[PDB]
Amino acid sequence: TTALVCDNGSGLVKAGFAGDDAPRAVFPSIVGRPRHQGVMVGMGQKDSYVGDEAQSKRGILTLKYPIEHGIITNWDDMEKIWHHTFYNELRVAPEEHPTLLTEAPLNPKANREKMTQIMFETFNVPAMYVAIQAVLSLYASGRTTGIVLDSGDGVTHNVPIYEGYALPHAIMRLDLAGRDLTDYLMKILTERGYSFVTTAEREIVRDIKEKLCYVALDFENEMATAASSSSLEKSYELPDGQVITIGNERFRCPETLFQPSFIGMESAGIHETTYNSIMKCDIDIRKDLYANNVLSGGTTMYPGIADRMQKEITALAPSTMKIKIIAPPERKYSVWIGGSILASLSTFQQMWISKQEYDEAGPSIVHRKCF
Amino acid sequence: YLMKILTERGYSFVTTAEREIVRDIKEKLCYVALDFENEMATAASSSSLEKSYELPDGQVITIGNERFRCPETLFQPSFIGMESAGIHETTYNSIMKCDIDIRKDLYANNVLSGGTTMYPGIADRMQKEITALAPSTMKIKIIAPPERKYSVWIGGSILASLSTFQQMWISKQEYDEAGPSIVHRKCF
Amino acid sequence: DFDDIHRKRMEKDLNELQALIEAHFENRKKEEEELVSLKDRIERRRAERAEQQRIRNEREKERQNR
Amino acid sequence: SDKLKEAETRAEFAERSVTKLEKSIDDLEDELYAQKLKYKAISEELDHALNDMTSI
Amino acid sequence: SDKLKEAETRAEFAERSVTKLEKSIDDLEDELYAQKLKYKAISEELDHALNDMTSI
Ligand SMILES: Nc1ncnc2c1ncn2[C@@H]1O[C@H](COP(=O)(O)OP(=O)(O)O)[C@@H](O)[C@H]1O
Ligand SMILES: [Mg+2]
Repeated sequence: TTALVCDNGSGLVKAGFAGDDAPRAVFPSIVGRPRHQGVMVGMGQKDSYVGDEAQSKRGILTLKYPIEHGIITNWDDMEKIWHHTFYNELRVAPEEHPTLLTEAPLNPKANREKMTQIMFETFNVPAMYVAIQAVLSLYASGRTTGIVLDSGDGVTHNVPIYEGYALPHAIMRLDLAGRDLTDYLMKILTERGYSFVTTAEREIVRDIKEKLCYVALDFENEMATAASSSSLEKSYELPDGQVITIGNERFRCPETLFQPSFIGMESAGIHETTYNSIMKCDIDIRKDLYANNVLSGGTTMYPGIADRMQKEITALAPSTMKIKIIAPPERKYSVWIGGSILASLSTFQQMWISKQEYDEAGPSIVHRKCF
Repeated sequence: YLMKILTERGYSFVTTAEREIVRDIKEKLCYVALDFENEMATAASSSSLEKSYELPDGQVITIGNERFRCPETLFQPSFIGMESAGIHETTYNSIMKCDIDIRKDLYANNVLSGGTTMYPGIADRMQKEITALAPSTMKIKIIAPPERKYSVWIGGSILASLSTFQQMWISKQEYDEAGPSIVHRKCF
Repeated sequence: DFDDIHRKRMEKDLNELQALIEAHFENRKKEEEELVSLKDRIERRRAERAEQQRIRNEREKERQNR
Repeated sequence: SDKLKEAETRAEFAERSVTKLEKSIDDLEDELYAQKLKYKAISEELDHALNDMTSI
Repeated sequence: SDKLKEAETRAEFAERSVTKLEKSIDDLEDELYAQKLKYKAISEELDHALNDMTSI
């Protein structure tokens, strides 16, 4: 039979059968209970709208993501999300399909063990396998080397790989991602008068960020230009009218990636953690990693980031090496495409964690040889 | 207020019985003006508005610009000394207190009910006022069914006829156990 | 590896462009000219309705004027 | 007498209202057609652009 | 009685006319607004295309 390539993610759940080009169903991972009282009788009001249904009734819900930073903080809601994904968005019972979840690097063990225990006890799948979210993004590019920066919505991690041999001592995981950029944008919009507070209006700020923000090639020059002319002010129409005008908030929101001091984080930007991740590698594979830098994940879709990052790394790196940044147009679904490719391989067909193996060793089987 | 402004022509109604006559005058003659100042100017020059009405004993009376000044109080409660804003602006305020994502639906489904919303020409004045207040992009629609007066009772009949509602009644044994304060409890 | 990049890239490099051009051409042809012609037709019908309304209003005002 | 006075009065209101409605209808329809024609002119701009793109 | 009958019938006909005109107005309004949103979207995506051209 065919395998189910699910990809929990944090912000958008992407799923679909193995062997295709794009995920079959992509929908936000939010579960929102209603918060008001409700007076109409017999309206058929449910107790929790999940997935894309709660992005249409979000006016009277309190949306809450079940995955904070890669890790899962609310297991009941995550179980609800998985149940919805299997039964309503794909309509395939899990009793007859292997599953291939994905997990960020350096995550707590208990999260992974609970994930496999749920998949084997509640949904009762035949066999499931957990894979690191960066190796798949490297599969999708058709490479076999390269250092991949997978800046998702929950957590940004940077896994270097050479000739198929991952370097476990050079993984640099940073917890700045799309959600923190949304919060920072929502916080700097208040400088013009627009106040978004409700958890429903966070979605509106996210839409503003997606449609308007861009990464500046040079930050100081843009700050000077936006403060003199008015060629940058782009307007946007809220879900009820009252258009708003975003000035130099456009390139200040995604600039947080390269200067995490804006949101008070100490660490260095995504332009310098990649160079540090390279320098921890051996001295003989640094040229190949320099030449095959891969971008993935949703948050790396800002217009103009593949040039800013290249300029920064070229500034840091030695002058002789060639710096090349691979930015495929299908960046958002790169991890899932790689997952489909991996699940479609014949050599991989014996790596699944078969159910009888789980019955013999318990949930701690995932840390064992079947990784 | 109509009984108070009729005195400007000479007709004095005082008795609590004559309040019914003034109510009949209001029902049969008054209408809501689409634009107030233009109507005030027109009624002060021509005489195309003066409609007459026969009292319960003869002595017909002629109502001039009292026709659209009586129901105008709804949109300018300063006429009867009330501070608050008219029914055209308390609806917009009630909408703006709602969340930012359900304002379009409320704009598009504004419903009128009750007896007093039966004045000829109110469903246009209210729409014009709200369109003036609201953002230009939203569509403003005012539902004014012809069975406005009995709308509440028709809805009550529908609600009482539902099967899902059949277990929400406050049964007498429940009242005997908790007293009259049962109404504020779960059985609302 | 790196040999399926050709067979998954070069395909859509031309087929997708040609197919989308075909879709745009057919959609524009189906949509724009038919919409403008239909709007002109509805405008002519609207003018005829306006004439009928004027005639009826005038004749009724002529009779009823007493 | 009361009945027929009422009926004629409300009928006159109906006639004036419906005529106002007809003016409204015509204005809305003509504005719709003008906007749609502007859109189709834009579509033919895009179609000239697509004919250029026939370069591919 | 004769005047009453004729007046009532004229009234009812005009009333039904009123209702049908309102329904037609609503439907044409929905379509015109949908066209308006379509136009705003096409213009906005056009400007995004222009800015994409500016980028590259
Ligand atoms: N076109 C875009 N432009 C800018 N940011 C985007 C765009 N699309 C998605 N994002 C950001 O990326 C996030 C989605 O990232 P995603 O890759 O789905 O995360 P995950 O790894 O959990 O799947 C969204 O929250 C949004 O903030
Ligand atoms: Mg991801």
